[PDB]
Amino acid sequence: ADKELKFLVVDDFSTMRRIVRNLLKELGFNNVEEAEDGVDALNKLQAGGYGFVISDWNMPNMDGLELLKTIRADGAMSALPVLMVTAEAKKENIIAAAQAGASGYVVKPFTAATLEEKLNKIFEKLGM
Amino acid sequence: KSEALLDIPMLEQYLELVGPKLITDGLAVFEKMMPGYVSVLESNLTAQDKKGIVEEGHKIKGAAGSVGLRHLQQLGQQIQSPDLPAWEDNVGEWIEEMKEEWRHDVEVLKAWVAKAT
Repeated sequence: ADKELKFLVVDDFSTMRRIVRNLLKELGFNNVEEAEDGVDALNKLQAGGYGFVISDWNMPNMDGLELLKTIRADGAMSALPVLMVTAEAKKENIIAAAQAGASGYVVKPFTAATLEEKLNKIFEKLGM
Repeated sequence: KSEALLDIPMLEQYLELVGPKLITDGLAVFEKMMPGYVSVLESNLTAQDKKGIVEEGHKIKGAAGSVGLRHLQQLGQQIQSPDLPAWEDNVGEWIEEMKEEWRHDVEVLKAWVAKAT
């Protein structure tokens, strides 16, 4: 897609950010800002300009599922692509995400190969 | 993730012998003292008082440990250990992380205690 596309990596403080930020730099994307949780994220998102969200599921103040929900509700950014990247592989977690309108799901641990395919899949489907 | 946050082996023992009262009572004290602690931490960081940071870390590590909040205890373990390689570069993030999740951790603990009993 476009190289100037703005991403927001929502992850408290684990290895997810260093991994994802790096894999994104490799695919060509350099415009990447990070957040610690749903709250911080929503604030940063109000500034506008963002075109893609990548987030964990378990974070304090607001988990990934609530953030997902909050994003879909808000009309100004109801279509913003959101990709969940979490350890949670149960039946409840995946269905919740599908119902809420997740763009995609990636289970941890994952490999660079997968994350790149999950991104490139969503890029086609949406036409970025 | 509830296992990476709590010291389950310790808590299950507490429940068997004594009961939940001591944990909740102790957690009650922690919830009151904690806000003060992080504030003092934050201060010493900007002021760059090395001994300050280390000392307060030792206090939170103990405070958290006694009530079974494993990740906090661990996060305090690192802050009070300035001999660790690249302590200076990574210490600030461990503090911002302490400030970010302490309340959530407390919540996950109360929750587990209820369900447990």
